[PDB]
Amino acid sequence: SAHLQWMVVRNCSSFLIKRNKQTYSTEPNNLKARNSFRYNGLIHRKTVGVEPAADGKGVVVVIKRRSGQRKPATSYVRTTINKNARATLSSIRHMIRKNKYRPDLRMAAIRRASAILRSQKPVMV
Amino acid sequence: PSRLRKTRKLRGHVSHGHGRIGKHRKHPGGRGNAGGLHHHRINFDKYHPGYFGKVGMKHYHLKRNQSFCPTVNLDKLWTLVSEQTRVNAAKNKTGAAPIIDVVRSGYYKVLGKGKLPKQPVIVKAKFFSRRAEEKIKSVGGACVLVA
Amino acid sequence: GVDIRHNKDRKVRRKEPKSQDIYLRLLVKLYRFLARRTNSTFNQVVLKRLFMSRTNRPPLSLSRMIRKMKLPGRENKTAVVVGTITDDVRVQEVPKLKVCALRVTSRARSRILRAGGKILTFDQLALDSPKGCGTVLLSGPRKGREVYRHFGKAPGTPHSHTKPYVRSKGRKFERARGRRASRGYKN
Amino acid sequence: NFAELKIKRLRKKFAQKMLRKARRKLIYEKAKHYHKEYRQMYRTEIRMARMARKAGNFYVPAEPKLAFVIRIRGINGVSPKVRKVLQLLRLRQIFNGTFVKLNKASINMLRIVEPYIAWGYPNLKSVNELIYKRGYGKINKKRIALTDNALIARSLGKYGIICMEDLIHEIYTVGKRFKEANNFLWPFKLSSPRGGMKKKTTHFVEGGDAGNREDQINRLIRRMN
Amino acid sequence: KAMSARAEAIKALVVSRKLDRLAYIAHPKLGKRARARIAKGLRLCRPK
Amino acid sequence: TNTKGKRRGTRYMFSRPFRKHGVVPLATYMRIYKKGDIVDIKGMGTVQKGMPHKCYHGKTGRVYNVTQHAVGIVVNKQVKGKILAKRINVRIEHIKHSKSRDSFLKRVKENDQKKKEAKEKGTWVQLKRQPAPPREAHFVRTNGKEPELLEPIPYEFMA
RNA sequence: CCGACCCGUCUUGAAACACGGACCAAGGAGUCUAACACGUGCGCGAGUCGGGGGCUCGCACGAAAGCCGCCGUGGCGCAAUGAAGGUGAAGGCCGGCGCGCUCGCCGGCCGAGGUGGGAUCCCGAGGCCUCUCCAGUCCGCCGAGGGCGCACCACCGGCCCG
Ligand SMILES: [Mg+2]
Ligand SMILES: [Mg+2]
Ligand SMILES: [Mg+2]
Ligand SMILES: [Mg+2]
Ligand SMILES: [Mg+2]
Ligand SMILES: [Mg+2]
Ligand SMILES: [Mg+2]
Ligand SMILES: [Mg+2]
Ligand SMILES: [Mg+2]
Ligand SMILES: [Mg+2]
Ligand SMILES: [Mg+2]
Ligand SMILES: [Mg+2]
Ligand SMILES: [Mg+2]
Ligand SMILES: [Mg+2]
Ligand SMILES: [Mg+2]
Ligand SMILES: [Mg+2]
Ligand SMILES: [Mg+2]
Ligand SMILES: [Mg+2]
Ligand SMILES: [Mg+2]
Ligand SMILES: [Mg+2]
Repeated sequence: SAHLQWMVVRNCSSFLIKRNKQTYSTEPNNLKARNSFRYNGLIHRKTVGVEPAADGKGVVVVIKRRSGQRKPATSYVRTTINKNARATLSSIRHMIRKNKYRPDLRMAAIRRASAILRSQKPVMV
Repeated sequence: PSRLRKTRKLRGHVSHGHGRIGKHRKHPGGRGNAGGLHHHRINFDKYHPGYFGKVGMKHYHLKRNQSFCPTVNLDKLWTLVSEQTRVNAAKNKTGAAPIIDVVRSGYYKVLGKGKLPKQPVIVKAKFFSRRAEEKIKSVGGACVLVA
Repeated sequence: GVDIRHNKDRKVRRKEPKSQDIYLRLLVKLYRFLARRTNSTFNQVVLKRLFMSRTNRPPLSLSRMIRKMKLPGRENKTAVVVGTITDDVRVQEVPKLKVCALRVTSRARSRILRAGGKILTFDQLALDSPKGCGTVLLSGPRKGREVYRHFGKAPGTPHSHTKPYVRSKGRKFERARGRRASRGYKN
Repeated sequence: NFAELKIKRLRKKFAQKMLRKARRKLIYEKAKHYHKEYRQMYRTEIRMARMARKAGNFYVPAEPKLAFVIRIRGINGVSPKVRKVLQLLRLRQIFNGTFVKLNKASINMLRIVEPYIAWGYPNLKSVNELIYKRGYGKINKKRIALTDNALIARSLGKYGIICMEDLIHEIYTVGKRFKEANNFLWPFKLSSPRGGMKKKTTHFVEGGDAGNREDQINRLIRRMN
Repeated sequence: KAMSARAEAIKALVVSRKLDRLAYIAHPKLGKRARARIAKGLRLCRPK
Repeated sequence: TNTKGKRRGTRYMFSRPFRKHGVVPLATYMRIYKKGDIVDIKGMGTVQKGMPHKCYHGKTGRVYNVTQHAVGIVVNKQVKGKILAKRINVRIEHIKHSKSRDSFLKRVKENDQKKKEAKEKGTWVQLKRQPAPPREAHFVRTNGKEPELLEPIPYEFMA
């Protein structure tokens, strides 16, 4: 279960980082990268994560499917969104709210999507 | 684990958990059970009555195997046989009481603590007690002896 | 300053299970929420007894539990014990028992199920009766440990029936002076 | 169904608002009656003495039954008997204040702590200033500032005390539930007396500050708080 | 025989005051219709 | 230093009152004692048998055992920092009924009847005994007589 | 400018006209074993434990780990008391008979007794409801009282051995 796995790895995981009175986790499907039961990307039956695309343009939204709860090769479905900012946020919001896929992660994923999208325009001096 | 002891927490403290005044000397008040009659008479008498002196007959070359006589109570009696053994005799219309050998199970004396289930049962033992023989005879069971 | 005495300010009581068992902590998490968000004091008694040590959660013999269940006015009630259920080989006719417990001996478990009983864990009991309705909250003998025989007054004092500490039992070990009038006294 | 449940909730809120209006009007009128009661006593005491002087006799006023006790000395070097009495009066700090109902038992208790206390007979105004400014209710073993009338109702409504004016009346005129009312009040933590004391180590009658000053406690209260 | 003897003995049968009124109105249960009556008198208006 | 004798320092304690020697009055032997009653240990020195110890002299205890010539009394004796209930076998000459308990039963019998009587005829009556209240206001007349002036007397050498 | 005696140590009392300390770097002091006792954690549970031995490619790890069960011998516990011969832990209720003689043989049930407290649980009079009333269905909440009483305490009983 989600909680049972959480109590195992709440303080014993390779992704866990503890430094300067802070706690962070680096699993690939973690929004905000903090170590918490809510934001853990590997112990839940359904998770969603936002990552930059392979090139320096667009984002990749990855979700966990309901059948592959034990088969990591086909556990996740990935897609790449490379439209304008306002439209891109709408799709992520719609895939969370309308799909009702972990609705608490709505604003967290959008903020992470906002950070990634703004990280791809040319840097200023 | 060294890291879990008072020594790691008593660094910097001059007396190290033994007092500036009385300190931790080598052996105050004697070594071992010293002065069990003179200055530790109170502690020995308070916590260990009967400590000093001889009582009874000393017996040379005591062999514990001669006195070896394991006991068993009546409440634990039916645990020696299988579960199938008791129910089969319980449901049987014929008065076929099963045979139980506590010597086979490893007991020599059958004590009479508890109460027996209402069914006859034959007990073979080297020894019995008066109440154990009483209770067994009450439920239709008989007592026999072995050597 | 004020005239108050600080030696009793910190109440010495358990707040969480000292054990690191995730399974125990998980059901503690469940009942901690249950105790906070309901009115039934049965949750709090169960919750605080989960914090207790093994010695404070003594095993419950099967014979003792059956005796309590057979008492009048307790029929069709779910027995609850926070600890280990222990089989007793001194009882034969096992009645149907709906019992919730933290741990049950396998031979105790097999006898109950063969007799038609029902076994539920504490999580299942929460789904059954969240308010603990229709439940009997039993416990094992807290003072049934051997250590309580030694506890009490000093053995040498008059009217003391406490077990002294001896490396062996025999006529040569702590029986002469102070135990019989033939040697000094008997007190 | 939205309008049906909305109407249900509007009926709930309106009735609750009307109930608060009923409660406020009762609080308003009870305070009004107390003000009538207060001025009745003030005029009666004068009128009773006035007719005595007309008759040529004397009118002894009733022995006052309410006293305010202020701890004046520190906590260093206190005999156990004195310390126990002070703790029974809930005066565990210097310049603490509490109200004591006066009788044979209480007076003898005050006699033991006479060097350590300064006590007198407060008037109406002194009680008003203490409760309104330094009033704290010991609610659920906690010192809560008496910022609303609802807090008193939650714990003293069973005794009929629901407003600050009710509390003042019970404190001033010793009522049936004075013990519950006064024990409900947290002990008053007064400041140091501005203008300085005369001498704390001697009785007031010998020019100091300890012991009993009958009506002069009102002078001390004004400087203290 | 003493319980029944006792039992038969048991069954051997067959101004305005404005401040007082205001407390009665302020009672959460006793004055429910009381404060309801004045509430409808504050909104509804009728001649005669 | 001090001797550990049983009767040390009881020269006045066990001494008879002045002009109270002689044969013991027989009312004490005619007293009847039950269990649970309260008695005061006097400890007269006329008869030396069954004498209570000096530490129990003047103390108050409750009887639990009765014999032909003595009673068993449970009494709270303070030792150092602890109080524990001692049992002492004391002959009846050294005890007497505690008048405090007898008056307490007198009040309770009065109190229960008062509750019974007042409830029957309707009224409410005070049961708890309040302490002495402050003295209420009262008038003091003069009857045409002035209060007498008092002047501190001048000092004179008494002797 | 204000306050500020040199630390460590023994002592009722140290800044002492008490002892040690010139300064600096490195080293330096409640450890391990055995036996107990208690508390805590874990597993099993009236049983528990293979630690000795044996069995598995002879061995980087692995001198580990795994397994034995007619390898549980054995240790500790499941019975105590007596010096020893030894002995050894079940009564409650209902019936006829001697004599229901303070009484023995049975019959039937039940299975560690009873008293007072005892968290908890159960029953529960009666109340809380809507725009309303007489008309009654479903469960929820508050609750005077009553009952079964965990562990534990105190006492009275009962049984075992000298
Ligand atoms: Mg220290
Ligand atoms: Mg010394
Ligand atoms: Mg000597
Ligand atoms: Mg402070
Ligand atoms: Mg302190
Ligand atoms: Mg001083
Ligand atoms: Mg000034
Ligand atoms: Mg002084
Ligand atoms: Mg020193
Ligand atoms: Mg020295
Ligand atoms: Mg000296
Ligand atoms: Mg000097
Ligand atoms: Mg020296
Ligand atoms: Mg030197
Ligand atoms: Mg170094
Ligand atoms: Mg191995
Ligand atoms: Mg063996
Ligand atoms: Mg051994
Ligand atoms: Mg009891
Ligand atoms: Mg007994």
